[PDB]
Amino acid sequence: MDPREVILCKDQDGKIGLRLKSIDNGIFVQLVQANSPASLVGLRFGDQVLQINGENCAGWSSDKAHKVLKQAFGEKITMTIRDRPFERTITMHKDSTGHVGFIFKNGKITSIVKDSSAARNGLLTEHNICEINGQNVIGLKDSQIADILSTSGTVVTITIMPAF
Amino acid sequence: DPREVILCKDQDGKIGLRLKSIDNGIFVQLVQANSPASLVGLRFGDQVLQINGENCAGWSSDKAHKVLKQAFGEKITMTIRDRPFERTITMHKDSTGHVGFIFKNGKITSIVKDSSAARNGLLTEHNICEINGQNVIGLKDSQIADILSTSGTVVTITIMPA
Amino acid sequence: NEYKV
Amino acid sequence: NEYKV
Repeated sequence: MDPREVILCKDQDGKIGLRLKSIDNGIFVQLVQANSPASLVGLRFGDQVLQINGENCAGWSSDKAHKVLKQAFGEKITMTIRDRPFERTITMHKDSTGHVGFIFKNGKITSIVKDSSAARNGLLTEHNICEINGQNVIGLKDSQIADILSTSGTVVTITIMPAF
Repeated sequence: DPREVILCKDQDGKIGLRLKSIDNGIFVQLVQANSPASLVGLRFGDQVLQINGENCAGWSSDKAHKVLKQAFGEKITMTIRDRPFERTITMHKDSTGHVGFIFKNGKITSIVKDSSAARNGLLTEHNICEINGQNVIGLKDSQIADILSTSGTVVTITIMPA
Repeated sequence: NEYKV
Repeated sequence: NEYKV
């Protein structure tokens, strides 16, 4: 529940493989580039950035947050992170036809099927799917997500976050 | 896990409960004191999964209220997921007694620079639900400020997005 | 293109 | 009125 510190090194262009977004006067991770320093320290879509090099991110724009990272002195950058504060987990069971009972598009839940496991569990729409049975699905094509769900056993555990 | 409650209709047939549809779920929006709803511990932000053996998924506010009105007999059963959107943030007052945010109508609107709220990543567009475990939903802003002033130097606030 | 699951 | 706290 408490914030963790990460330490990362910037590449030649002052980059760490991170895009950030301003939400509700906080700063949140929006895109993590594959095999970047940011990926290595476990930063993920939805993680909140409290500080960059000890400076509070509160009220910063995303443009400002990126400028701070790019202009930071030295190679090493420290950030203080609160792990995905908006994340929740829902476990569903496939019915006799192998369905859990939702429709999604672009990795976002758009409808809940009547009287399904998703309905019983109170799955919400306008929520991004983050993980399915321990498989990160951020950045995957809908077909691969549908395939993960298809090959899943009966128990389907998803982590979701409001689309915010 | 969710929990089950059983409410008994009052004299008018009411239960002291107002609901709201959010993202095709149903959430508690207002709980009147000394009501059948308060007797079973319902709170602002609780998710209602089922009423009387019917899933609430996709129901409108309007539908949910009709259902509650026309429910037969005197016992209403619900399954509740406790405040799924709640988060708790702990702050520390500075030497002027301030934690570092601005609020209006129970909602945080600005975070003060160089404050405990800033340090701890307090967010705006969030409703203040509790202060040190004390419900403040439906209180006047002056009452909320009054409660903050007599909490300690360590102030834990429960919030949820608006 | 959406996916009912 | 807003409240600064």
